[PDB]
Amino acid sequence: ATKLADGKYNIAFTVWKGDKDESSRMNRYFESPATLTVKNGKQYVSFKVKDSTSIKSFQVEKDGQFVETTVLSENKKDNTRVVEFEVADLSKKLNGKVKINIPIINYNASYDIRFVFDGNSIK
Ligand code: HEM
Repeated sequence: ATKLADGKYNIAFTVWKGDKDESSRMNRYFESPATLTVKNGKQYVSFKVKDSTSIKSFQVEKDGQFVETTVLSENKKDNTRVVEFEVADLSKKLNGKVKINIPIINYNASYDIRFVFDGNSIK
């Protein structure tokens, strides 16, 4: 009654900071709306990642464990990539962590972020 039947959908997301509720800078890197692919009731979120060379790690939590996202495809001419992960409950705010490395300025950082999916946006 409540599930999404198998299919390739769209869903809008916004990225929030790890411990604060504020738009996250990742909103200018992670592109919405994400693609949403359903197979056997396995909900898969996938989207484009720009400036992909500086986002050298991107993980979201899976079953208590922060797990590194699955790159589906890359574009080296763009300096972007396409990543995928599963989200079982899209109501809950998805936890994620990104490591940002910008070698020339010696910027090496690791941040907490969270994804907020808009259910009413599915199509
Ligand atoms: C691809 C390039 C960059 C990305 C993706 C990035 C991303 C982020 C993220 C996600 C955060 C914390 C979470 C948030 O604000 O939503 C953050 C914090 C911050 N960033 Fe960057 N950043 C980049 C480059 C830079 C550069 C070049 C500087 C300065 C030269 C900078 C200065 C800062 C500062 C001062 C903070 C606050 C740190 C704290 O209070 O803990 N960022 N960045």
